[PDB]
Amino acid sequence: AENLWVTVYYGVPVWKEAKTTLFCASDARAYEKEVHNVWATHACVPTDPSPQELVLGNVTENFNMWKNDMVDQMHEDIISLWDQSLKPCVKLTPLCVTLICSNATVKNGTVEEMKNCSFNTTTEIRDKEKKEYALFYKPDIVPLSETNNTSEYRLINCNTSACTQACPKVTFEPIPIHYCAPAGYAILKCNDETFNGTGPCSNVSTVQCTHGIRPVVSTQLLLNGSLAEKEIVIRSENLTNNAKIIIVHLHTPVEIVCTRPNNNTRKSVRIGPGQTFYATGDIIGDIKQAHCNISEEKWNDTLQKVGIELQKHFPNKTIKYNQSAGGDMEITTHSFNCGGEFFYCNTSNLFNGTYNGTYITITLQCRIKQIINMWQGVGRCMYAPPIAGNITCRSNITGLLLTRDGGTNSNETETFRPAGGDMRDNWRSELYKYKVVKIEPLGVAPTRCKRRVVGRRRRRR
Amino acid sequence: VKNGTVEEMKNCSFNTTTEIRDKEKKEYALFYKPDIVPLSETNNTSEYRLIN
Amino acid sequence: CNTSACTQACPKVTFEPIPIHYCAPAGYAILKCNDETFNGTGPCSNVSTVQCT
Amino acid sequence: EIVLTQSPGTLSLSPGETAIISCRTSQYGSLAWYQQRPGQAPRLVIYSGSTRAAGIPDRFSGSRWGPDYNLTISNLESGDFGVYYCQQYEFFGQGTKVQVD
Amino acid sequence: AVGIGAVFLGFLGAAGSTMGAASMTLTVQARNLLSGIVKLTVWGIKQLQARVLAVERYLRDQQLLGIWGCSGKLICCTNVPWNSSWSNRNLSEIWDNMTWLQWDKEISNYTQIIYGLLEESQNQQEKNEQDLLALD
Amino acid sequence: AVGIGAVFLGFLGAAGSTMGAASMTLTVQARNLLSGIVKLTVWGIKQLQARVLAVERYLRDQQLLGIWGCSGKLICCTNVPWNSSWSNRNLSEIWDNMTWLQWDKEISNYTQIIYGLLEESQNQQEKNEQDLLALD
Amino acid sequence: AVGIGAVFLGFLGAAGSTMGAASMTLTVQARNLLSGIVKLTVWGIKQLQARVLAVERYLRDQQLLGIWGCSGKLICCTNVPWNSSWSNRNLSEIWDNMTWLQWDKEISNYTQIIYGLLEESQNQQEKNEQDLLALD
Repeated sequence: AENLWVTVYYGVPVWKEAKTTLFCASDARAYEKEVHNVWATHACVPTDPSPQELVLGNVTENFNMWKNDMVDQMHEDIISLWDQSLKPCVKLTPLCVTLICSNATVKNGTVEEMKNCSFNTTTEIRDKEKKEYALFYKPDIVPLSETNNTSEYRLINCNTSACTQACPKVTFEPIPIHYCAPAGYAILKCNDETFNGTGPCSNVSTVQCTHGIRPVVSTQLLLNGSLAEKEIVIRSENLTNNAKIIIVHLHTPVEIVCTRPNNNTRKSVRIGPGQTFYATGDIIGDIKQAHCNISEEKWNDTLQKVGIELQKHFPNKTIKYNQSAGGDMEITTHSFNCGGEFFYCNTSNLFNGTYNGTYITITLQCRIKQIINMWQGVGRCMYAPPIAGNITCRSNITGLLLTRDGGTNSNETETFRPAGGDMRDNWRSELYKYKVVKIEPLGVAPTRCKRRVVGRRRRRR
Repeated sequence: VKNGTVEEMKNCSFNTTTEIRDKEKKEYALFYKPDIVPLSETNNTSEYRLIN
Repeated sequence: CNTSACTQACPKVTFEPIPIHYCAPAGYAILKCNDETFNGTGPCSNVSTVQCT
Repeated sequence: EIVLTQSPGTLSLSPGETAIISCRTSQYGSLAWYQQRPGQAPRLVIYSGSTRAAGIPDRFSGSRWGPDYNLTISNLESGDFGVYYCQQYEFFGQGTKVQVD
Repeated sequence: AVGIGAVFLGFLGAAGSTMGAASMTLTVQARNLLSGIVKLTVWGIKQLQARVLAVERYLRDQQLLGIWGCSGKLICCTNVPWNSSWSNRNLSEIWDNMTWLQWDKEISNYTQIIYGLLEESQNQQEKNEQDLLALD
Repeated sequence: AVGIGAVFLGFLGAAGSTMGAASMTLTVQARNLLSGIVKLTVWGIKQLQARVLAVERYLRDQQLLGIWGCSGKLICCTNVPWNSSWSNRNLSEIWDNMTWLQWDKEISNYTQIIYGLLEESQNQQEKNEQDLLALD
Repeated sequence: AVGIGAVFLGFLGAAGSTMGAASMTLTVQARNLLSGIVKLTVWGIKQLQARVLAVERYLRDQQLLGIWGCSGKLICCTNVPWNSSWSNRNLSEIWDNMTWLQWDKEISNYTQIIYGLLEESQNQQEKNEQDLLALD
């Protein structure tokens, strides 16, 4: 015990948990095009070359990925950005006209899917109309009931909600985005890659901004993600819970090549006074339907490694992977966006086979859709214009999304299904390393010092 | 109306647009207010109009 | 209708060349040159400051 | 290996006195109890071991011993008798019934 | 660090250091708390509803330092003896073991009470600096 | 001017005067920098995205004066000797010839260097401010 | 109120009290003036067009206190004689009868002159602060 007097110091580093509205910063010269990009703001101009870093000395702090509010913030961010960039674009409502359709004859053959549809449209003067035609490359157009004619089809936007096409003047991209906290807050980053979702981390390092996040969306599979450096990681709210989800990051990427061999031709249609409508006019090449290629020699080993990783948590239970569960078309199929189109794939062989872990070219047939509800699956409905020429995508798969089955199965067996989820869950696999904390310069701490005495100037005391 | 005639209102039926803009169908609604202006320029005493 | 839909000017509002003075915000000064021989570029040696243009 | 078990099978007790029900477990996880009279929609009683559902008196509660669970009730009037069911994560126990003397 | 030197991301290492080092080079937080890094859409309103909150918090802290008799001073003593119940009454030999972040819990509850004593530590000076007796 | 008198546009004439007159009546800039003069359309958002920038700059300047010990002082000597390479080492003989606007070039490069020594000259007071046997 | 600690809705009763009681517990106004209590529609823009005005007013008052020599001082004497025409020249006998709200009218006209006088009473310190042989 000693005689002490209260003392103020502050300007101290001390933090606590908090919530904020963060600032965004895009990488490199992407900010120049960011004015006319969506999934990029208007515009996250980078004021500094992020991310600067320091390793904190002997600091250990709690983390949590599921309660993490940054994903909850960025969901609202991306949805608002999407709707507001789509808002001023040309509406497509007056196309909803009785479509007469037939087999889409093509050069030296007949195409497999689409229908050649011709319909009445409004010319420049509203009192007259003409017989235009377009090739909607989906069979998904609904045939109108209440008629014995087997050909009077309807566009399915008008069944439930009007739609708006995406302006080609603005192009969506997976531009990397860095988050930087505003003044007064710091973003703590964990660096221990063994971190399995929740618990302490004892190599905490502060950063001015987050590393490269990109908002790319894909169900049943992650594309262009970030890999756990050492081993294949498994994360879940609680594995023993039959519900919830299991997120997996791979140790090595496996190249996915996807392409659209049909040589589409872009066509214009004059729906209204200044409103221009884009549609696939004619096919000027051979037909093979869209497809994807994945090398078996990598994927078969990747599944076995993830299998033994699963069996670590599930002792002596053999693992079966199996076909997608069911339900909607956006999660029974592998969805991924590329180059202006939207691809849907059946997962022909990305599910099958049993692999115990202890060791006791694949082709995917893919359909394409123009009209999409957003992957949140309630509100806005678009029209995505066709892209001229064949399309080619090259991307690195990095993580899988799984959900568990059961159970009254014989206790040595277990089954896993590839099933997607929210838009949030895809980004949460990349945003698991961060917190947000407010720096609080605290109040009073004891000191050897004594009273000031008439505000005296003095030396050491 | 059921076992009688109501006092305040007039039954009205009109043409409306279906989902496809190129066709139309008949519908009926009961505007519970007398205040629908009878359109002039006609001896037909039934061609009313919404006053908006 | 050949190229783009249009809108008419509401008579509630009117075209007017009302004079407008530009005023600097806080912390800035709008310098002004008074030498009328100034032919577009170069020094000016009668510089005057103003709240607004 | 996830199997539940409840005991005893049935009860015949006079109203206004206690009863004791056991629900075993063989896995780490939460627990909850359900009440069911004949026919009507069953109801929640307690969950997460000892936390209590809204709109029930303090007659019904139990303790989380660890590998086993014990439920007890106190001052059960005739109108509160029914059938009890144990729960985990998907597994519903064998269930037991209480009846009025 | 010693002297000042350092950066925000050159001084924040004190957050786990013994409090002796943190009592030196305590400056860069003040330099950091003000501005830092920072058609209408989500980019726009965030620069206003966030920046103004930071400025508001900074003015709050500066005002609270102003009232107590510690304006413009990084370090400031006051006239309040430390009551034993709030913490260790011999921290001069113990803060060399404790960092600020872990220290904060030990006085989190009693923080609100102590401002009520710094206020009288100020207003006694307020009473003293006025009246009649001290002719000059 | 002498004393203050003057206005913003009654003292700004010192910008070309000898440094002697500019040294006096140095205040009206400190009064001007705060706010000065200041259906939604172009008139609206500009009173926020520009106003808050001015307030931010003023708080930054006040913070920088606050650290070095020159809080609330228009003029402030400090403990840093003036090195030879930065400027004329006899400017008491020379500032009578130079206005500030021309002076700024002659030390534009070395300001960031001088702040480094000025911070040390400030924060050496921290060691003296506490923790030994100054009995009173 | 009386004492030190005070509350805004504990001290504002002094508005009709004798000036002596208002000469104590004078703090909470400065503690309140900063922030107080505080799809896009009428709720949104008001928190920015109102909060920033309050911050500007506070900074204006703080700067006006800073110039005169009264930075960070609730009470501050100043070196200016009080001229007879502005008020009673024996208000030490009289302010015990008057509240501030009624007092303000009695000197509403002459405030602007007194600010100009305090400006000179300040910058007479500038000549003292520099440039002669005070050997210290």
